[PDB]
Amino acid sequence: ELQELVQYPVEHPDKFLKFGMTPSKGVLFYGPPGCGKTLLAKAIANECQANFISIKGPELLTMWFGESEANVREIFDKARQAAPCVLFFDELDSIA
Amino acid sequence: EVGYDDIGGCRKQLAQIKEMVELPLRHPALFKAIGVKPPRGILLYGPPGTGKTLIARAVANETGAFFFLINGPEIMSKLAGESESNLRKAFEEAEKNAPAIIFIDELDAIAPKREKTHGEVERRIVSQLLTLMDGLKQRAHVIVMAATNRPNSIDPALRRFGRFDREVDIGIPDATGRLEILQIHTKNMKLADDVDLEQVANETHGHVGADLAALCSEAALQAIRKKMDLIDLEDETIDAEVMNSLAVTMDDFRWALSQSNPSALRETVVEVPQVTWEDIGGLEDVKRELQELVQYPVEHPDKFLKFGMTPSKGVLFYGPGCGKTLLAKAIANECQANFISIKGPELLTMWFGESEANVREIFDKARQAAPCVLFFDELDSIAKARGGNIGDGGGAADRVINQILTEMDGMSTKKNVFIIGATNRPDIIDPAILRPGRLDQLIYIPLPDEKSRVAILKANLRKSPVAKDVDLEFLAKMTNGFSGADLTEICQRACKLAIRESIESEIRRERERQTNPSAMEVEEDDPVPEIRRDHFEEAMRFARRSVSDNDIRKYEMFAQTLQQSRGFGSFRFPS
Amino acid sequence: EVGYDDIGGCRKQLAQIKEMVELPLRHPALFKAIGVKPPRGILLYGPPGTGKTLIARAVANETGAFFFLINGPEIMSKLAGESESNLRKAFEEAEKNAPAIIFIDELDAIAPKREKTHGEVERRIVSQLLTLMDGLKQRAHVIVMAATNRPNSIDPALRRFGRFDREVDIGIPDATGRLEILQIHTKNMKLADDVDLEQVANETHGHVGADLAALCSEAALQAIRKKMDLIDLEDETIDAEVMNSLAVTMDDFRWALSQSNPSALRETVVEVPQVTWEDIGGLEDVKRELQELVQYPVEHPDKFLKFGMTPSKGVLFYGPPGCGKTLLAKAIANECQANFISIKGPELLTMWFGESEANVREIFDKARQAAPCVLFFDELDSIAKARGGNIGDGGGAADRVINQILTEMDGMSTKKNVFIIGATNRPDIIDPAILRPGRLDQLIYIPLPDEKSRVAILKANLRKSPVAKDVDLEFLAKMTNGFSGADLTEICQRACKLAIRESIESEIRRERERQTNPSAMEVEEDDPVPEIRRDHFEEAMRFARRSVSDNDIRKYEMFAQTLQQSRGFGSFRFPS
Ligand SMILES: Cc1cc(OCc2nnc(SC3CCCC3)n2-c2cccnc2)ccc1-c1ccc(S(C)(=O)=O)cc1
Ligand SMILES: Cc1cc(OCc2nnc(SC3CCCC3)n2-c2cccnc2)ccc1-c1ccc(S(C)(=O)=O)cc1
Ligand SMILES: Nc1ncnc2c1ncn2[C@@H]1O[C@H](COP(=O)(O)OP(=O)(O)O)[C@@H](O)[C@H]1O
Ligand SMILES: Nc1ncnc2c1ncn2[C@@H]1O[C@H](COP(=O)(O)OP(=O)(O)O)[C@@H](O)[C@H]1O
Repeated sequence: ELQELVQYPVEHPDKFLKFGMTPSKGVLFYGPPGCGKTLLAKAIANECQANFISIKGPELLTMWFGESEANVREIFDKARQAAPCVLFFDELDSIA
Repeated sequence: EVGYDDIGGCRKQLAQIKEMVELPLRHPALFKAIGVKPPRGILLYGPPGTGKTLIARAVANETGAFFFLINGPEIMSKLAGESESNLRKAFEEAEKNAPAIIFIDELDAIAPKREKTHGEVERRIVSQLLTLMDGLKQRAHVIVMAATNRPNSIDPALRRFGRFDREVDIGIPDATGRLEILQIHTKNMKLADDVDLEQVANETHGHVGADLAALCSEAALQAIRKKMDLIDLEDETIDAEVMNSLAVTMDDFRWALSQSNPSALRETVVEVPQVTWEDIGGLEDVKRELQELVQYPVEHPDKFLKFGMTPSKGVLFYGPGCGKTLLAKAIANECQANFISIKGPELLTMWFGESEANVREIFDKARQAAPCVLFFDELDSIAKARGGNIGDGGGAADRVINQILTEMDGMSTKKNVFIIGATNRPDIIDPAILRPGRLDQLIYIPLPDEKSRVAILKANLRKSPVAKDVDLEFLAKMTNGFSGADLTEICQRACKLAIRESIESEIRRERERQTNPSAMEVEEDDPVPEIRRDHFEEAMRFARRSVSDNDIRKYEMFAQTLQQSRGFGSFRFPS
Repeated sequence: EVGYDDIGGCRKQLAQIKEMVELPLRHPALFKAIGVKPPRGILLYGPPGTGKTLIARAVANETGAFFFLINGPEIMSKLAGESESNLRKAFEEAEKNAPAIIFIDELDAIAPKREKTHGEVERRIVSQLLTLMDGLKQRAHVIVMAATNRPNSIDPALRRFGRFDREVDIGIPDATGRLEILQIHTKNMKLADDVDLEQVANETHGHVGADLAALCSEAALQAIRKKMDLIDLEDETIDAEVMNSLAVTMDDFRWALSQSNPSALRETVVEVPQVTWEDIGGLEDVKRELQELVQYPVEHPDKFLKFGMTPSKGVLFYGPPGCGKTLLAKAIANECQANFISIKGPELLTMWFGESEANVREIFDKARQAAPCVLFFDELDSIAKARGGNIGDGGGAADRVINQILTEMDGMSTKKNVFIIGATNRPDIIDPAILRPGRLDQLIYIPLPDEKSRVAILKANLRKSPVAKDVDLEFLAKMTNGFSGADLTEICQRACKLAIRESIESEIRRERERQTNPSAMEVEEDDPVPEIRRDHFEEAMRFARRSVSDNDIRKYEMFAQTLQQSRGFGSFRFPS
């Protein structure tokens, strides 16, 4: 499934364009701690040979406590510059 | 030279500038015998790279006025005490060649003071410029046009009467204007036949005229790199025929678009939505009511004036993915009025940041782009953020909604902006929003019917190749209570299944030639050229109803919570 | 030249300026034999484009005083160290031509320092200007008038005694003044007969004199574009007769109004409300009580002084929504012909959310300047609702905005003219301190309109709309057992909407017939629905609804009897 969602649009963009389907650009891994979600994201990034950016929970908590969310804009701009990239938001539920 | 043809984008403010400047310039002698004050200054503002200087130069050339360009930093870079001489000499020279147009590019550098006004010499420059601008003795016909990123960046005294009394927001070009900009920027490169500039234009959302030119140049450079370099036959001047032999292919443009990085994607878009009533399959009562409320006052303003009735300028859509945003876009498209959409994330950002003055800026932008349909999508987001069952200790009032109410109360003057609100939680919406003069006309958008579902499926599958074998009416009828979002998900899943099957099949077939090289090459074409019945059956296997019947029950409750009494249904006059 | 005729708006501060300046200027020799200090400086402030410079020039011309104009940036644009020479020479030249008027346009540039006072040379300019202004040796009769957007923008020392001791807020022109401004700005364009300038004036809310001139010019340019361009017959000078043949039509003015963008719609409006007691059909006890409280102290101040009674300067309207409290306040203001200032709930909520209650001080000062005025605080309970109402915050009813309002009211009453009127739909949650003596103590209850009141409300709502005599209005009013004013307005609006839709649909179909079957002889039968009929009103009433439930009326009745005059004194008799 990860191979599909990430690799297929780039390896075969023509076939995605033929059917007029825009591939999803977001995937949310859910599961118990320590099962390899971060490793899975790294592996999927490696297979596509695309840059990998990891935003762990401490960074999000720092942005939330400091009331400085403009860093999200900077992070997204950095991810945009390093394309192809896999922007991974590890442990996104930390703020909740 | 440069003219209206060079000015691309068809953004329809060039026409306004023309109407502004012909008679003052095209017929200057007329104003000599008629007592009227022409436009002494015009403030063109918008994102950088939108061609404001190009527009001014084209107007000057097409009207014959002597164009004078006063670069912001050109004068600012000069030594203090003699830059003032440069500005004064520029105005005198422009005065000599009456009629003349004085263009001040990057005006936010000569007079950037927003009442902060740091420094000493820059205050002198701003004050002297003010004296010159207000010093126009209405003699001759010098028109001073200035360029600025935003109206509030320049000194407010420059915005006052007689200095710059009228402003035009050039704004980002739209798909139609992006296409015309591409055409103007692609006219001497001998564009290939396969490339059409239409697909690129649609995918070019977020670019400006400068961005479009840069993308075209990058595509040309990719074409030059791909070919004519392998041969490496180069001289002092490349042969014209050799260079003409190359044609910019669609692949080069696609790569350039991938390498675009548009310079202001975030900037708000003021564009006539391309959505049409065809996309929505039904809502005939809702469609007619929307047509009434919006279109009737403008199509037949005289009849509204005859009965002394002021049409409501606010409508609040409530409902469960049912197409409220699409309905608003369709209604805007029918009236051919600009559409501005304020999604929930923007409101939440204004609320978290405690910056509600952005509401004032948003309303001003909507006012400038008239006729417009200011849509506040998912307006209940702030109430949800504060709770909804218990929430905060205070009432429903919040900073952002209060500012919106203040702007609406101070609105209606413009006679063109129309506020449309969409909310999935009508119970938690602030009651003040529904008071008269606000979004009082509540419209309920129900789950799409069978016919509506068929139309939604057709709209979602219009682009995708769908085999005639797969019956769409049966699928729509089968989906008893699927929402528009659910139908879209089903169509997307079917397309995904078809794409995966096609990719896997052609990949295997390629192994088959590599493993067993056939003596004669005869491709059988695509094993799956269009979406079939089995793909749709597998996709529907995963079909799901996002909207439960309990939330539909709550919406039905609110709807009957706007109950027209139960005793007047038989009201008859005494006769 | 320019005179009182050119000065439009009839805003009634030009009269005050005249009364200020005639004797100092019109009779300068009189002050030589009488020991009195005239007005050394007058500070005209208001929104830009209101004609302050025009007013000063007109006063100078009509009084014969030598007018001198000291442009703000003209001196500011000059080189440092020699601008001071320009200011000093300007005062000396004005001194020579006594009597003279020195006008300082855009005074907020020469002396903008609000005690922040950035820079060095500008401090010199402000101090030297202060020395000159205070240096007037009371000889000659030079009067220094200055223009500024707001009083607080200029240096406070300029506002002190002897520099600028009296201020006039020209303010935005009103409908009557907007109409007069349009007349003055439309006098040489040969305005068409169809255009009346009255409808445009009413729809011109939010414009200033400059805005009105710009709108008129835009309409003229639209007329010039629509015609005389198609012919394209142009020469060095357009023929006067050819240009006169065109008449500015109502359509051109309508388009210009659509393309106006008034330069200060948000600015607060100080205007005599046009609403009259006719709009409200009843409230005779309430009407008489309001007449007493407001009108009696001014119409007969002597009798109030005789009994040594100070009339209450605060009234709090309480009642269900949509019953006409705002309209009642406007009517009472209109009867006394006093300016009306309305502070709706959104403004209070903005001040509360932004933690900026100093705006209350500014609002009260503005009300004080525009005397006689009726300062109305519409929906004053908004802050209490925002904080809760059933449980609310942990603290009491006191809040920042209400506390500032109380402080201003306590510091008020000095003016003897501002009258505070408060309207609230939730009297239970209103702060009790608001009702203490010296505050809005006179509580007035506005009940749901009666049958006669309902008839009057329906007539007022339907006065503009063409209503057929067949539709009986008394029957409709009586039929509506408990409809509020808002409910009646909604019914009338729905009936008008139904009539408009039917007329549009019918004439549209009738046009298809002409197009589908071109008739040999054109004979329009006029409008198929020329006025609102019985069927339209029946369909509209089909959707009639009672916004105000009987339970909230029960709560209001409870509070009303919660202001119960005891139960043992009703028979009080003196011993005789
Ligand atoms: C005649 C009139 C037109 C109007 O405006 C019409 C209008 N133009 N562009 C637009 S906007 C654009 C259209 C599509 C997207 C938005 N509108 C408009 C107005 C209201 C609601 N929707 C549109 C207002 C009010 C009136 C009048 C009604 C009664 C009376 S009397 C004293 O009782 O006789 C006087 C004046
Ligand atoms: C004589 C007097 C007049 C007054 O003011 C009258 C007034 N003029 N403009 C206005 S305002 C405008 C009118 C319509 C809108 C608002 N008012 C006014 C005053 C109070 C309430 N409403 C209006 C105050 C107080 C007194 C006095 C009473 C007793 C005594 S003793 C020592 O016991 O003998 C001394 C002084
Ligand atoms: N609609 C357009 N048609 C042709 N060129 C455009 C257009 N829009 C932008 N450009 C390009 O933008 C370049 C510079 O942008 P400019 O006109 O100076 O606007 P700004 O001053 O706001 O940056 C120009 O050299 C021009 O090539
Ligand atoms: N009531 C009025 N009657 C005639 N002209 C007015 C009026 N109000 C404003 N104007 C116009 O406003 C123009 C400039 O405004 P101005 O008098 O300088 O006020 P301010 O200095 O505050 O901007 C004038 O040229 C005049 O035509």
